[PDB]
Amino acid sequence: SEVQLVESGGGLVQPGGSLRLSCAASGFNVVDFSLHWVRQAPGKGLEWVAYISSSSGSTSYADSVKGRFTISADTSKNTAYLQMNSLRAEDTAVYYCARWGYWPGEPWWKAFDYWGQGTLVTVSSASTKGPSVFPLAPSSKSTSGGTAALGCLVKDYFPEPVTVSWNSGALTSGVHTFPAVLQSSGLYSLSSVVTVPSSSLGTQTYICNVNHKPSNTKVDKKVEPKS
Amino acid sequence: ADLEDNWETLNDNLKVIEKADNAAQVKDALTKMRAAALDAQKATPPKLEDKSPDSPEMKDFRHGFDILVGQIDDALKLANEGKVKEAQAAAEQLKTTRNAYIQ
Amino acid sequence: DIQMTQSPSSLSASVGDRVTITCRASQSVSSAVAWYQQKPGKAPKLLIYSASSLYSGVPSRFSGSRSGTDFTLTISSLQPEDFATYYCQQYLYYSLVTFGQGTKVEIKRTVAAPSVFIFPPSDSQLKSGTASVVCLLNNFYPREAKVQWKVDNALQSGNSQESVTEQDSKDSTYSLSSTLTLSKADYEKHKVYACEVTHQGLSSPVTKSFNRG
Ligand code: NA
Repeated sequence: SEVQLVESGGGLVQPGGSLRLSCAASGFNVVDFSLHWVRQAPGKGLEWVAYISSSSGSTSYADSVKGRFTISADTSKNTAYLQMNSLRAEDTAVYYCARWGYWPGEPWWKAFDYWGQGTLVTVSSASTKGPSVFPLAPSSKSTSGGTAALGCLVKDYFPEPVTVSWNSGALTSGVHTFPAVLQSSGLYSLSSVVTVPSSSLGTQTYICNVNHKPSNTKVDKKVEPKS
Repeated sequence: ADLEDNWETLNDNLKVIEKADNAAQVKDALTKMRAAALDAQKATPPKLEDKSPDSPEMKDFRHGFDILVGQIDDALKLANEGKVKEAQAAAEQLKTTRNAYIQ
Repeated sequence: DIQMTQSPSSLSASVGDRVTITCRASQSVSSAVAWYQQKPGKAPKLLIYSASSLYSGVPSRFSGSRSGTDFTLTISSLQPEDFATYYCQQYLYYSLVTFGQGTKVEIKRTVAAPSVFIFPPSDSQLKSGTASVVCLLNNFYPREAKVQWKVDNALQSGNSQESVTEQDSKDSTYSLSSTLTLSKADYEKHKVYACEVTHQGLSSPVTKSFNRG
């Protein structure tokens, strides 16, 4: 009962390489809406990229990608595609797809009312590397019935992103997962921490679930106090 | 608002399109036309001020700009392809739509 | 190429303040302007369409207005969950879309001291030849803080990096990690590892430390 768009295909591509993104619609027909791609480079603003009318076949592109990108749609699988060629470092961005209704009528006026969650494209000469996951273990000097901090350090992966959950998503309160930091080696690392009552360290486990889709890495790491 | 000034923009830029040399002049004129048409659709002609916004008359007045903007869009697709003569010939639709709506 | 000039680029405001964001179009776009709210890491969300129509489900403290080519987003009563970057957009035609440069909105609040924790490197990391030491500053405001690493009381320089969370959507605080990275050989050269935290909410600098092994 909900409209959604799901981008996929993002990841690492060598400079000058090609990559095809998909935008899968559900809850609505791509024939009934125009579909647009909007990208956001790290720390930068929104930049409109391209659009396609699945019904007519008409397209347009930003001057910054014209001649390199090709947008298309397959109505039978309710999906739009962005074929990106001659990729360069400045194409590194989160790519969002969004719908926009047709003229005439209220649907045209609503602009980008639904967006996908976005998929990150990284253009770089480096290679894919899965993370190593290490415990951040709470100090043995934790107060008697107070608050303890624990976490996992996710080291040396590429490209972004990794996702971190705790106890398979059952623990969300007090979780802080930090933005990744780029090391001088060119790899990323991040920490995810959580604060819990000290009186629960010995009656309940805490496991971080680390997922790095570009390398197909899923790691569960149990974090327990020091001795 | 002022519906008369929006028709000035529409008529003036339609003449720019007719005498244009390249696709950029056509695209720029059509862009100004689309904005003017969207604002014109909001106003009320001085002959239907005692009627209702939901009345058939005002519904038909707004319907004329639905058609007009669709034809601006027809011409914009071609101008965006760099097809100058085609975009000019597509804007000829706007003559007809304009002529048909002087009530 | 229609330009949308957005100002200011950033602002800080207290809870309950009225916030005004402006966007100037370089030519007429009628009322085809939308405003979006973007949380860090998430897709933009539509707030206002056709310059002044409230999108369904958006709280009524958001509103927009048009005056010629001047467009204004107003947040009448700023709430802690309103921290975001906001964008205007003109959508006169499918191929003409441009966005404003964005306005990052931060929430001002009372000082809150961080709770500090230090984490030694794990044995599994040390086996690989690297020692990461992590200092955590939890739930503090304002963001400005000084975190200094001391290794046998020798001040460290150039070998640590910081990361900061976005403002908490409820209490408007930040958390911060400082990670000291050493080779295993350098880590074994020294005994006492300490992170010293200076912040407006701490009456005196807080040190957390451990002894290697
Ligand atoms: Na070192």
